[PDB]
Amino acid sequence: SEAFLLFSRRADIRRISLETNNNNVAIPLTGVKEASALDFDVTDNRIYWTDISLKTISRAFMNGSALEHVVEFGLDYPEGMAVDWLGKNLYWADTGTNRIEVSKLDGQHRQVLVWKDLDSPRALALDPAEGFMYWTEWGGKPKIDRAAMDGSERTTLVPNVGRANGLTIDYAKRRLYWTDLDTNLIESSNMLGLNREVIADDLPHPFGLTQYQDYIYWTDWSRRSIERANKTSGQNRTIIQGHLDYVMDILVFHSSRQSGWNECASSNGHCSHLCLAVPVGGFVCGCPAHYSLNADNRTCSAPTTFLLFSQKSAINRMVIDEQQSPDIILPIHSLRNVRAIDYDPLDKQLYWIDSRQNMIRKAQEDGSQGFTVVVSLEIQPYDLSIDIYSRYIYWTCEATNVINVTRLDGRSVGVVLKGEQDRPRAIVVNPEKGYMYFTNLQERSPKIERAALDGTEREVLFFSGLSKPIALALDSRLGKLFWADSDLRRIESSDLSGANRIVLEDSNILQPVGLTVFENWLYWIDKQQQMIEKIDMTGREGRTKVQARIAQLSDIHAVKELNLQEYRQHPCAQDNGGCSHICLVKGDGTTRCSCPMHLVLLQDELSCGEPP
Amino acid sequence: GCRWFMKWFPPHWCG
Ligand SMILES: *[C@@H]1O[C@H](CO[C@@H]2O[C@@H](C)[C@@H](O)[C@@H](O)[C@@H]2O)[C@@H](O[C@@H]2O[C@H](CO)[C@@H](O[C@@H]3O[C@H](CO[C@@H]4O[C@@H](C)[C@@H](O)[C@@H](O)[C@@H]4O)[C@@H](O)[C@H](O[C@@H]4O[C@@H](C)[C@@H](O)[C@@H](O)[C@@H]4O)[C@H]3NC(C)=O)[C@H](O)[C@H]2NC(C)=O)[C@H](O[C@@H]2O[C@@H](C)[C@@H](O)[C@@H](O)[C@@H]2O)[C@H]1NC(C)=O
Ligand SMILES: *[C@@H]1O[C@H](CO)[C@@H](O[C@@H]2O[C@H](CO)[C@@H](O[C@@H]3O[C@H](CO)[C@@H](O)[C@H](O)[C@@H]3O)[C@H](O)[C@H]2NC(C)=O)[C@H](O)[C@H]1NC(C)=O
Ligand SMILES: *[C@@H]1O[C@H](CO)[C@@H](O[C@@H]2O[C@H](CO)[C@@H](O)[C@H](O)[C@H]2NC(C)=O)[C@H](O)[C@H]1NC(C)=O
Ligand SMILES: *[C@@H]1O[C@H](CO)[C@@H](O[C@@H]2O[C@H](CO)[C@@H](O)[C@H](O)[C@H]2NC(C)=O)[C@H](O)[C@H]1NC(C)=O
Ligand SMILES: *[C@@H]1O[C@H](CO)[C@@H](O)[C@H](O)[C@H]1NC(C)=O
Ligand SMILES: [Ca+2]
Ligand SMILES: [Ca+2]
Ligand SMILES: [Ca+2]
Repeated sequence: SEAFLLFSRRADIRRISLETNNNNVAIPLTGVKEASALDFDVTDNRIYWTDISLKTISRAFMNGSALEHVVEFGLDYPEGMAVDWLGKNLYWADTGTNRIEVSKLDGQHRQVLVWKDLDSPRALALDPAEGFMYWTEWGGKPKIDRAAMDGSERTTLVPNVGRANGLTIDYAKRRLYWTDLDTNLIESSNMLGLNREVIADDLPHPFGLTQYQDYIYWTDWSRRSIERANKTSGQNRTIIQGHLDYVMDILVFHSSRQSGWNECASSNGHCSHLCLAVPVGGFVCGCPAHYSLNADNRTCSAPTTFLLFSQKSAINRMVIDEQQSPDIILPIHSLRNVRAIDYDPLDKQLYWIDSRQNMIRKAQEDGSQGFTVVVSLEIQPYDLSIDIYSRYIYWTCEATNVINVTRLDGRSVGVVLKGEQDRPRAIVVNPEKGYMYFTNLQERSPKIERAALDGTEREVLFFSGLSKPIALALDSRLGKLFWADSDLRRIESSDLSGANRIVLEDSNILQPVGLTVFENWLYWIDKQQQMIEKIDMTGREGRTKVQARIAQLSDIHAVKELNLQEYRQHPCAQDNGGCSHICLVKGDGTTRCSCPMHLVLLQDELSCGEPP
Repeated sequence: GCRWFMKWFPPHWCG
């Protein structure tokens, strides 16, 4: 190859030829704002970079074609990033989220590798032929750490170091190199952190570092330079280019920097998702976050039960497992103000209301197949609840004050509730019994009400002891209805019939705005307190703080694994009972058909038609 | 640009 030196500065990535020593040219990119960490992939000569202003990781070819953003969510300060050229994996470290993560080079199958007791991981270096990765930490007590490249066997390699940067492996000579930003030194050690040596002690401000053949290269922010010296003696110092202020990173682009082999290089280890290098020449198959590795040690299966919780501009997933796996952002594009969420466990698709767009939208959990279900004539959806058997979304409309019903593919079913003085807000459906529950925020008269799923059999359950009942949940197994009142700052429950009303919690609650049932636990979100909390409906283990310091909480929704055999025993799950619009569970074990308020049931007693 | 400086640090062309 032609050996190239690439460097980031401001919003540009530029290249200097190392055989001509002075030919400088910018990579023709658009949309970069703050270019930071750099790497490349030897097999296709793609370049990769992070951006601290956009909080993204992107890749492109050096002529600017195939510009793609491969990581776009869940980053804060992605200051370290490296390409695993053998397994075709992308690694990065974030000083904001305190995480080291991996994905495929196109961003698929993101997994969190290190997150516990991690204080600002900054500079990252990979050795996939051996199976180790190395990084510096800038938090608390700075240090250089080592782990397997599946995140296991984490150990401290260099304990006595300042904030360090430009961590670089000389793969040929088995040396580590870095700059110390607190002592302004360039140092080297062997792969075990031993045989330490100071390479240069007379540089005022060495920031970035890399290595190629007999030379180390660095940037100096006080000398506004990229410079080069003999990697063992520190001599033969030369100026690669001057008048370059604040160069954030430098990278030697040459195939000799990415050599070697591991099993991942040949058929990805027969791994379905990730092939991760593990120490001394090994490999292990890995899975996206919250997935599990099957008994064949090669294939991954998605989680069957989990918790979803939304913020203003993010939807997250949480699992309750022994590993205490971290929560993960879902990579759903174009969220602006998420107000409410739901999930279809049949087709495994997430649904949400965005009150900036006044839209109901849906996508798969990996963020693909984004689709608009409801859109504007002025609508303003407030809450939504899916009937998974008839395959309908029930949702409340704040502008027109109706309950409207829509098929999962966007075709409208119709409104089932409307009254001049009605203000339907929170809603949850119980298709197992044929009922729907909603809060009704009438002026000076808030209510909790229930009705059949076609709007008939409407009755007020509760009208006293309510100020702003803002969220509803229910559980068929427990046979219970749950609500939060953000004004009275308390959580209540009753039987689904409305009997046995009881306050569950009213202490240390500031602004409860959502709640959900997961097995025997009632979870809720406290917006003002920035917390998720849960309580045990059996009364045995009490009340637990699930996660704190979560800003802009908007909704929470638990997903239990679908019992497919049991699902298909619901009468409305088979062809909607033959009903064109609404299928009602009678309670006789039988089903009758019904219609939205603008249509009439026809003679076949299955079809709805336009009124005479 | 200049987010990194804002966290860890100023230069011109920043703000
Ligand atoms: C913009 O750049 C991209 C990326 O190029 C990469 O970066 C530059 C800076 C150089 O270092 C490139 O060498 C490097 O690959 C260009 O897309 C490149 O273009 C390469 C050719 O210039 C092309 O490489 C050729 O691949 C042939 C087959 O190999 C496979 O091809 C398919 C099946 C894919 O699976 C590839 O991933 C895989 O590598 C291979 O036969 C060629 O070897 C030589 O080709 C001749 C030069 C000949 O003289 C023989 O010596 C021998 O047969 C190989 N050529 C080289 C030079 O390596 C590479 O596949 C492609 N990248 C991708 C991802 O497809 C892009 O070029 C444009 O697109 C190309 C597809 C091609 O049409 C090219 O002519 C065209 O200009 C650049 N765009 C613009 C505009 O210039
Ligand atoms: C309940 O929700 C549905 C959306 O799921 C609303 O249906 C939409 O209603 C509007 C206005 O009635 C329709 O616009 C119409 O489009 C036709 C296009 O041929 C045009 O000729 C009309 O003049 C009008 O602009 C819109 O198409 C329709 N969308 C769907 C998917 O059916 C419905 O209005 C809501 N009901 C209530 C009472 O709010
Ligand atoms: C960088 O410095 C090292 C160390 O002085 C040089 O290594 C010497 O290389 C010669 C071959 O030319 C050997 O005969 C010596 O034994 C080496 N010295 C040591 C101490 O190992 C190296 O040549 C220098 N490289 C450049 C490009 O100047
Ligand atoms: C999948 O991997 C596990 C773990 O490496 C294998 O279980 C190991 O089996 C060997 C011998 O069969 C034992 O010595 C280890 O102690 C086992 N480890 C554990 C954690 O149980 C398992 O056999 C592999 N299965 C397949 C199909 O490859
Ligand atoms: C680097 O400096 C040493 C010591 O003066 C010298 O022996 C060597 O030839 C120099 N290398 C180059 C490439 O100039
Ligand atoms: Ca931190
Ligand atoms: Ca809900
Ligand atoms: Ca909920």
